[PDB]
Amino acid sequence: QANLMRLKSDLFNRSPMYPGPTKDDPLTVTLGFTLQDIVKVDSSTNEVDLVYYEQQRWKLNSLMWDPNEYGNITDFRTSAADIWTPDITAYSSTRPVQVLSPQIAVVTHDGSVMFIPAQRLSFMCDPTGVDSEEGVTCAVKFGSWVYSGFEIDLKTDTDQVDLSSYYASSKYEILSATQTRQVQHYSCCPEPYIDVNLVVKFRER
Amino acid sequence: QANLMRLKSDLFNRSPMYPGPTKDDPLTVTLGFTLQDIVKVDSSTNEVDLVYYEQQRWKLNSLMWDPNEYGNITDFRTSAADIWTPDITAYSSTRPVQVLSPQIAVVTHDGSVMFIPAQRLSFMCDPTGVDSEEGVTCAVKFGSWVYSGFEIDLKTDTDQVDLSSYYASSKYEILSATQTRQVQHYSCCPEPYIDVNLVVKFRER
Amino acid sequence: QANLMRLKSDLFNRSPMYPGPTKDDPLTVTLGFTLQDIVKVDSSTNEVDLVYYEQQRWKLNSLMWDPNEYGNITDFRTSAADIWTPDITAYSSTRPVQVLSPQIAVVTHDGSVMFIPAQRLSFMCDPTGVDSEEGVTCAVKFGSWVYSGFEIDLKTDTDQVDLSSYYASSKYEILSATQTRQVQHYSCCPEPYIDVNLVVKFRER
Amino acid sequence: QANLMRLKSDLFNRSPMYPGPTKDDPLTVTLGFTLQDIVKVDSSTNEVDLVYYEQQRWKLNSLMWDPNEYGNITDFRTSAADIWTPDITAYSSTRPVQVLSPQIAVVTHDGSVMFIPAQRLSFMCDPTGVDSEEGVTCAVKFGSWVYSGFEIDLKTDTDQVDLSSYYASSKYEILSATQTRQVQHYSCCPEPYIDVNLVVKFRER
Amino acid sequence: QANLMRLKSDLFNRSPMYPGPTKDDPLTVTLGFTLQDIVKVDSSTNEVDLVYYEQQRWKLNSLMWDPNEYGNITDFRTSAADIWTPDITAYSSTRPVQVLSPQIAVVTHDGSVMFIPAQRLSFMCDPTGVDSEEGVTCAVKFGSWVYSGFEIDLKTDTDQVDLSSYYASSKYEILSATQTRQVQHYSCCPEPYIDVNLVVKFRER
Amino acid sequence: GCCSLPPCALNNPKYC
Amino acid sequence: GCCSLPPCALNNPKYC
Amino acid sequence: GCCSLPPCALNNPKYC
Amino acid sequence: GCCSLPPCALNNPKYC
Amino acid sequence: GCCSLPPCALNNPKYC
Repeated sequence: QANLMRLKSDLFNRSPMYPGPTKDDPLTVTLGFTLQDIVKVDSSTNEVDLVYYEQQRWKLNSLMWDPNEYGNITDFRTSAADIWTPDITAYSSTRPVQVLSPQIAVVTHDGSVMFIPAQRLSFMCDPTGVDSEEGVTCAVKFGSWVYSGFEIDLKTDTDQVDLSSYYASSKYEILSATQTRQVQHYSCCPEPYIDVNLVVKFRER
Repeated sequence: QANLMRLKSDLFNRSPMYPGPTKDDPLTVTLGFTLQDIVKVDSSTNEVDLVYYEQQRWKLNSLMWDPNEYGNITDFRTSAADIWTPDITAYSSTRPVQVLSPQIAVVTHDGSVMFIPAQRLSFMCDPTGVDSEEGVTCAVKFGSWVYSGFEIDLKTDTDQVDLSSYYASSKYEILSATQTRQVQHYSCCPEPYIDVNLVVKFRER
Repeated sequence: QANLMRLKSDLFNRSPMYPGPTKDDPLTVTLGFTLQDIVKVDSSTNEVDLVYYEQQRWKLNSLMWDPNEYGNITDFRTSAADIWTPDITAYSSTRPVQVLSPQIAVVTHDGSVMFIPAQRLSFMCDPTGVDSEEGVTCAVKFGSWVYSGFEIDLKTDTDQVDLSSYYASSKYEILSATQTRQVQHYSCCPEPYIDVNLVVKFRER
Repeated sequence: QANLMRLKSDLFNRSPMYPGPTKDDPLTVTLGFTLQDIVKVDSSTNEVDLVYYEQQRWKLNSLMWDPNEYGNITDFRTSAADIWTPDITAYSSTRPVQVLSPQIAVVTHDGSVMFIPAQRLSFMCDPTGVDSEEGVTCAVKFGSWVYSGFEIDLKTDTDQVDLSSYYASSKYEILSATQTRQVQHYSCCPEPYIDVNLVVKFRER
Repeated sequence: QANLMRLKSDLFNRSPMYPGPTKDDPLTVTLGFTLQDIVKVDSSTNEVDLVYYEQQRWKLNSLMWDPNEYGNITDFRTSAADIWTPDITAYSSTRPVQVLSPQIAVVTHDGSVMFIPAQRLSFMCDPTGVDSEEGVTCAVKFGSWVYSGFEIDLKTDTDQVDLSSYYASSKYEILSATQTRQVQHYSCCPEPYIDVNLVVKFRER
Repeated sequence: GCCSLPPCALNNPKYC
Repeated sequence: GCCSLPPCALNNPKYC
Repeated sequence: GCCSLPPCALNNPKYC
Repeated sequence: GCCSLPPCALNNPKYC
Repeated sequence: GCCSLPPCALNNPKYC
């Protein structure tokens, strides 16, 4: 109603979308995972399928506003397609990621954004030993597809994957689930590169 | 006599595109289910495939019209894309839902909308015992992905899922099927969270 | 020559994009099927796959013209997205239908439209007895998703189902196929609900 | 660069797109197949999968230009969506045909067009006897979905399918592949119906 | 930054797009593969699945600017759909290639473009001897679908496929992986035709 | 009954 | 026959 | 808790 | 020869 | 190395 339509029009229709960060205008994206289920293991290929929620946070100056100028609105939800979003990608997927939820973000007056898509991912993982009591460990790296450490700084709030809503009747059982931020340099090149490594140790129930 | 065309116009062409509800302009959604068939049970993954019709009903001020002013027109059908629709999601799906029917809605002059898409849904479900005379129980929660109970209130008109047109020669025989409104409280926050829980009990025929 | 580029423009550039039928302006849709192949039977789920051509026919005042004004043009072919089409649906499908053919209709100066899409359908079917000499019977109802019999009146053209081009070396031999219009009235409501029932009886070849 | 941009702009953005052939504007489409591989044979269903290149030729007067007025340009490549293409379909497919190559056609100043899409097809084929010394014969017909022989004449330059790039290490050896134009009439109707019949005899290696 | 937004506006919101290369306006595309995994090997069909990154680069006069007239900006990231991209095609795929990442390019003031999407490809391969010690060899050609060598020159920087990220716990082990530029001619037609041949030798781990 | 058939539910919203 | 063939069916509405 | 549930996290983004 | 290759068949339209 | 990481290859195109 009323002021919310005005706010959204002012923000998105005075043209032009944000063109992404630079070395000069760098950005911090905070990542976090809620693992819901290990759906499927395939030992013939080496694929393991996961259903998680991916929490992403960033803040843009161009998304700022004065709640006093817009009927005291401090936040609103909007479709993720209305806004620039980070290109944080799983580096070793084996099939196109599948979206399981609506794609809607929250924007707050200080220009902060939170976006939480549910997803099913297939990625590279040898499940050999999933039948034992020790189970098996698998890892998948997430990071920007195009931006270096100088342009997107990737971050987490905890190294602990949220498991409080893992499916209690899953074929598979979680031993540990970890999310850890890594920084590396390559011999050739001065700029840093960053990823968050999702490591899951698990077994048959 | 095609004043309908005139109506769809000034309803959907003059300024407003409805930006969704808020704590200040809250909304009620009525959810009911019609179970058509349990299609697939997968024991190797813990997945179950359902075909159901999801009846959804809400009411918007911004859709009200005086039928006198429009050739005594009390309702019309339009595609669901032409309008706002709530973001009711299954919370434990493992695959993107598949639309089996046309996505057309009915808008009535008092501003109420009803919308019944047929869907196929894969969700997390351990089918151990399906073999027995007692069968097995599965549940799946539906709720808004972005809106609290202060933003979208979610309710039903009956505990009973409609089974009157469940496929009579299904692999699976329904022993019980129920839909129920649940409220969760979190001590951080004054707003309640709402879901409708679909519990079905069934066995092999 | 070049007369058609004008007519197409004159039809698809006047305010009337047809809004669909109403109780005041009811529409008749003719329905006929051409069985090509029963492709698949799945006894662990209860699904069957059919390949068929669905001939749809209807007539709109909004699509009438005089040939004498348009270089004596009596009809044209056009993409089915350039026009309204009815919401005829398989009521017992289990997967989104797959379109096998182009989607092009013929419009005629009397405003009549014909449209023959080729399709693959998965629908619910208990195939028990298919390996016997009597085989098994299955049925699928087709009807509108949103319109009652006072808004869309459903009919068939040719009495008999067209079997003349059923795949001769199919896994499944057709013992019979029938397509009949059907009317029902519920206790609650005075208006009729109409479907076309495609009943096919078949066996392993 | 230079003149090319002007030419595309003149041809496409002045005058609407070709509305397709008529009885007074008949069109000859030349068909030809390059069989690359027989990929799958399915015996539970009667389905065969082929990978081929399909070459299409036609000529439009409306796509003509004088080289001199455009810096001596004799031809250009363009996306096949920029232009009218024939509605040539397989008559016994079982799945939506999958496109394996870019959809780009060449247009010459004499108005002729050539288009060579790579494709995967699933079609109706009883594979029985494929493992013998004599193998099995299979046929699929190709023609216009909406145009009779009075509107689209359908031709080939040769009756032999191009087997020169057939995968040399395929599961299935080709015994013969023919592509033969077929004309017929029905007793009801005066216009001819034209197809090209793709007949492949093959066996397991 | 305001300067970037107006640059992306200056060249993407100016009249035309690049019509592709001609003989007078030739182009060099440089190609490089990073192989991540051999995911699936199917002996009943002769198909093998690869996951890899495909690096492509080229240079357009039409994408040049003077950094000085744009706040010292030397380059920028943009959606690949925003620019012209080469039609480099696998000549022996059996399914449409799947995109496993964002498709985003870097564009430079000298008119150069670079591009590395992740991809899954199914292609023709007889894997017989994969379990053996000597292993098996598959090959697939890549090349422009519509351009001769006089129009798109196709090149590699090295003919060693990058294996530094090949999945360590892969079911299959790489013996060698090669990407070599091949030039061939025809008696009819003096103009060169160029492919890059991707040859991988592998065995069961 | 009526309400398990979408066209019928849609035409009788208050009842269904 | 004719009406099993869509291009024919299309050209012959009255008959089909 | 709140933050494990996406709508609640979207309603309390700084806190979460 | 040429004509089995799509870019070459396209670059020799009358001939192929 | 650098060239098997898409963002590093992006930042060092000619080198890669």
